[PDB]
Amino acid sequence: LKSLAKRIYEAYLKNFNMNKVKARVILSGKASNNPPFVIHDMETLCMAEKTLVEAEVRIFHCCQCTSVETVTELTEFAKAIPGFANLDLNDQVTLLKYGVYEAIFAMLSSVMNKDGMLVAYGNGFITREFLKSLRKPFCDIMEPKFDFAMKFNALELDDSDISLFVAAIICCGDRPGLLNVGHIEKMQEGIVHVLRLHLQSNHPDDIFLFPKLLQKMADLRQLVTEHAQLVQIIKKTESDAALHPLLQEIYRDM
Amino acid sequence: DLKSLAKRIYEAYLKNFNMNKVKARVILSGKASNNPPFVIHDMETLCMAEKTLVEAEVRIFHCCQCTSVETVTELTEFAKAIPGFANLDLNDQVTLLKYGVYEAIFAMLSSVMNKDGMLVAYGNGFITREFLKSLRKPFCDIMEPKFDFAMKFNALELDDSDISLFVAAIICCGDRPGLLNVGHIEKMQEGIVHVLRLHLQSNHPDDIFLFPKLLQKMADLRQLVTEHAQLVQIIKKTESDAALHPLLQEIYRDM
Amino acid sequence: RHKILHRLLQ
Ligand SMILES: CC[C@@H](Oc1cccc(CN(CCCOc2ccc(OC)cc2)c2nc3ccccc3o2)c1)C(=O)O
Ligand SMILES: CC[C@@H](Oc1cccc(CN(CCCOc2ccc(OC)cc2)c2nc3ccccc3o2)c1)C(=O)O
Repeated sequence: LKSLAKRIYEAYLKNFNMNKVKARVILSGKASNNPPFVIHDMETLCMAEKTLVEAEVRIFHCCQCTSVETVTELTEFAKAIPGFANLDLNDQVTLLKYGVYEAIFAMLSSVMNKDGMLVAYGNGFITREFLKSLRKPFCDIMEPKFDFAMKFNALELDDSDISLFVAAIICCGDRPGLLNVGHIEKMQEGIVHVLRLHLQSNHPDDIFLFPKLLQKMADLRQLVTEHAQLVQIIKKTESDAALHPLLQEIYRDM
Repeated sequence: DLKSLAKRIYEAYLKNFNMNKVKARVILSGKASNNPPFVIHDMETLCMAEKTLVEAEVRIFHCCQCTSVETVTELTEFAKAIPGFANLDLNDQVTLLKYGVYEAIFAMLSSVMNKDGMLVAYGNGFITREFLKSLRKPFCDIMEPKFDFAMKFNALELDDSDISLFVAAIICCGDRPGLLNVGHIEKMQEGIVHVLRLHLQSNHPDDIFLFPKLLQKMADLRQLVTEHAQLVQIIKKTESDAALHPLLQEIYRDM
Repeated sequence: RHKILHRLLQ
């Protein structure tokens, strides 16, 4: 069962529209025909609103879209992790509730560089500076995810690593409300064993990578919590900015 | 509390919509428990059902309109049964339903569709998807897109108890333009959507991640409506001979 | 505005 890594990788490539390879090519990549449309000024945002389908609220709404897609891609990805199907239905749900936004912010790193992030399936690139620019507290949505990304991208993971990581994020026996905790800790051991063995054969150069990586699953927990609060507060601060009911439900009681 | 809410919403849905998924599934791919549904393929088959139960294109555009108007009426009643909806600012009640109804219609319209055609005239007619494609431009572009969406939606295999909860969630949606007390709706939605999830988990144990799949369609319906709204203005302005029942003309103004 | 919706929701 040295294929477990490969099965998870296949699942990861099959379900997620954007991956590190696609994103790295587009970023600092030649105009294979056309480079990706840059969004600096508020004029540059509008210029791209009807192009591929207030000001701060347009962003808050647009973000939501890809989160919602990704939750769905993640529920499918999850059902490919060996043993996940067999978990208690109740547990399947608990693991993904807490799991998805960790898996989102990890994979969101793959479209980020120091200057901005890819959006709209790789066709947009919205500048980190423009996002800082936004009226408080909308500026405090992206920047923290940038901070995290720069440190995480620093580890130089490839998609084969990231797939194994996201699985390890999902199968995580210390989520609140789990029943069959034991059978998950076994499921994680297997995924994480492979993750280490994989990192040793793929990154022999960096033999502290596996420990460095693990201590990021913690930073992601924090990043999410902080995100979750900031979003409820924007939803309740601004009558102008609502939250897709799926996201409002994955947030409910967290 | 939420014990009733789901069931109260379901009762409301059964009380106000005479065509429901169960009635429609029986009639579709059924035998003849008494009488099977009259099929409308060629233009001969249309006319031979225009005194039976009721240009050629414009007869269709007018008949569509009629059931839309009945359904908006059923929907305004359904809405007044959703716990807390009555108490909303009347102005808000109206904004929520203006943007709401055609999303709710296209969701519920899925329930009378299969890959080959759709039930009409309260289950007595069945008009073939192929005949509708057949129509002169742009009348052919009316139903097909709603079929495309339906096949994906029917794929989820929802029961009326699910659909009721979803249509409520569609109606109580605080990101409609022009709402006053957005807060009192967002709370109303949270409750409806929580129950929708809990309901889907207990009622479809087979497909535990149905709740997320369903909710990503609230977006596709918004699109489907917009695309509909354009195509309607174009038919209104193409044929001076086929105008728009004032209710529909009112839900459409500035959308 | 919306004369008819107002009417159906009273
Ligand atoms: C409401 C709060 C909202 O916060 C966030 C915060 C960070 C990230 C997201 C999700 N995300 C969308 C960012 C771009 O979103 C746009 C899209 C278009 C656009 O143009 C106008 C501008 C921004 C994204 N996830 C990915 C996973 C992998 C790869 C790429 C990804 O990208 C949502 C949430 O919680 O859902
Ligand atoms: C003006 C443009 C008009 O477009 C549409 C587009 C899609 C759907 C409708 C409303 N509708 C179609 C039946 C009419 O179709 C015929 C066809 C032939 C016929 O032969 C005599 C009689 C009726 C309908 N049915 C339903 C069943 C269940 C739930 C909801 C339902 O909604 C109208 C709009 O915007 O309102």
